[PDB]
Amino acid sequence: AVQKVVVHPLVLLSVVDHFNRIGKVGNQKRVVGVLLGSWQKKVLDVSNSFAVPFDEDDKDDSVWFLDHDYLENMYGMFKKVNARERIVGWYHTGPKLHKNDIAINELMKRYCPNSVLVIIDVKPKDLGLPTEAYISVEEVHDDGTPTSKTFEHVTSEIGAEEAEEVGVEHLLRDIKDTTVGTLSQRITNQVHGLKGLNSKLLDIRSYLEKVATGKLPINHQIIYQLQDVFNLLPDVSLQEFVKAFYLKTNDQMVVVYLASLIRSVVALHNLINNKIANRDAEKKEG
Amino acid sequence: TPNCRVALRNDSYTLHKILPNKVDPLVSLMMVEKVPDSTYEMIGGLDKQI
Amino acid sequence: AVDTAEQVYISSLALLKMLKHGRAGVPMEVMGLMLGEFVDDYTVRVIDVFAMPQSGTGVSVEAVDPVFQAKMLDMLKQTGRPEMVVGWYHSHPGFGCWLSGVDINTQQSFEALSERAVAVVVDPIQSVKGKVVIDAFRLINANMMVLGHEPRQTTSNLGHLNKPSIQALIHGLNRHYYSITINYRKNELEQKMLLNLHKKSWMEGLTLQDYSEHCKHNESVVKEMLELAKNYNKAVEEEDKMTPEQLAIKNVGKQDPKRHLEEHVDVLMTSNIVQCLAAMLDTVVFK
Amino acid sequence: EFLHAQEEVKRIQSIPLVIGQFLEAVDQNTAIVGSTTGSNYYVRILSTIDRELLKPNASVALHKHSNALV
Repeated sequence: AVQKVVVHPLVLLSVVDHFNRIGKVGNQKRVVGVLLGSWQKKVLDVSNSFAVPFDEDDKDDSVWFLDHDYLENMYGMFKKVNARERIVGWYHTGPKLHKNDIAINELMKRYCPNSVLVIIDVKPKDLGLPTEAYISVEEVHDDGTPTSKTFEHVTSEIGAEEAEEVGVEHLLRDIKDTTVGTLSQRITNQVHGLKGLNSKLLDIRSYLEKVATGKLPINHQIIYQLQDVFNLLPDVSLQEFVKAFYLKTNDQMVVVYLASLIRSVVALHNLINNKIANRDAEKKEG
Repeated sequence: TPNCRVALRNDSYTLHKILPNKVDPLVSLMMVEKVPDSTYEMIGGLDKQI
Repeated sequence: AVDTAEQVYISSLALLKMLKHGRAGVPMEVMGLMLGEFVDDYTVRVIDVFAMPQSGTGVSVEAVDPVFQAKMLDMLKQTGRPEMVVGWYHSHPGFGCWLSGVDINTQQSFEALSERAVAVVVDPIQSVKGKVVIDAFRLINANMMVLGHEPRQTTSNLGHLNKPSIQALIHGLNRHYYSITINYRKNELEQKMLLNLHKKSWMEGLTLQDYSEHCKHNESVVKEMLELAKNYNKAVEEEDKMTPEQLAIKNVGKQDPKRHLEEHVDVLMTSNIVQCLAAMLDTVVFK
Repeated sequence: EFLHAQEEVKRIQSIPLVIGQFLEAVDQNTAIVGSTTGSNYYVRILSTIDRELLKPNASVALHKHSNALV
């Protein structure tokens, strides 16, 4: 019953660290570590974490090794330095996940009952794509379909702390993106707010034409999850929109009509005071 | 200077500036600053004491 | 030997360990060890910083059993990468940044055991608005007090990177220790993704301001610039028609010019021209 | 940079702070104020604070460190 997780801006920096702590000699091209958290009531929080030596062979894709003794000491070391933080799960990077992630999860559920994984992106960082989290659930599948795992998605957000947010602003120092914007940042928030829109909409038809052909089998779960999108968008016809839209559009044109009136008197007064001061310095210089 | 105030540093305790406006805290009750409240003739009778 | 061109290279995830461990114990002076690498004589980097458990009070801090440190560094060799330590840190929450009595004793122990061992001071309760007062200091020997102390000007960039304030030069500067310059090792796939996850949005641009309080907010903006326009009518025209001095008390301590009356107009446009145009897209986009 | 300085002055004042009293004014942009914890101070003021509001011993605001008339 996880609503959402809160990833502090510290742990992903430790992943980017440990993505570079192995890349000098390692060709593993995935980083698997241990996620520590603070399960408060219903929302999940992640403050600190660490990593663990893990490898995986591409042949037979079922062989793995976790270091339990390093997990027992270092989590026990963190408990002594901070008896607030505890285990909440694990994490791995790489978009394409290997299939030992059920085998890793079902082992370390002996540590955490509500075990959770967090997928981050180190290289796919160009578009708007945050970190990703799933959940460990065990059902059959749907009704009469064969049994499997089916990691369900839990939505994720990012939240800092008081020093963890003020220390960020001192680091950037390049554009800094001020609060409430002066008509230039706000339009770009609608520009790149829409650049991610059709990128989702191109992605829907790409999976749809993949399954309209029939290569991969269908999932009925996504069908009605897509079907309530199209028969719940509004249709603007008469007396519910076209009356009520002008009632707030002809409302907001009255107050910008003051901006036409007031700002014209502002620059006119600055014109008068300069044309007085110009001709009076001119007539008295000679 | 008698009853002179200075600007003093808080960490090294060194002088910063001589302050003007000699020491008079709570002068709100003093310096009444308004003369017209009553004229002269509205007393009467007791003219010896004036 | 000693230069005046040293720059400690702290990482971004180093400093986030510094403020979080410093804000964790505020009234008890947290205390940890700083791990990095000496790449040459006079540039030192530090990327990952761990912490130590403490048992100290609000003015001094002690330590714990030293079987924790050597067992920690042994386990950090097999995971990630190994290093040797380059200094230490603490938190001075009350005052600013200067090295106390036992702070110089543990500094003499580390520069003799290790090589040079830069110490870092953090005020956790000062880094509040937008700025941090973190600084790093470094002990100088007392024998070379008849010649230069941080001598031998190689460059000229050592003057505008640090200007010691009056509260700093009273305790140890510059007869006991000296200060050192700090830059930030910023790179890619760490800094860009730091802002690709914090100050981002998807639907924030194409979302209405929920007119239950939007046009309600514009009532209390029109009425206050109404009163400023009541104030503006008399003010300028009386000042110009009585005396043309272009000066006193309407110059020295005033606030009602033509700077105050259009910024309320400036807020009222940006809050509404965006809000007008945000309700124009969904008429086309959403059928 | 001018929009930076507007936001900097904006967030210098929205913080938890102490309350002192205005005592005296030296000149333009400098005053003498004493807090409620005794120990009369000497700090500087801002230009946003209107100078025609500070005749009596009025209730003012002070920073915890810079201790100025915020």
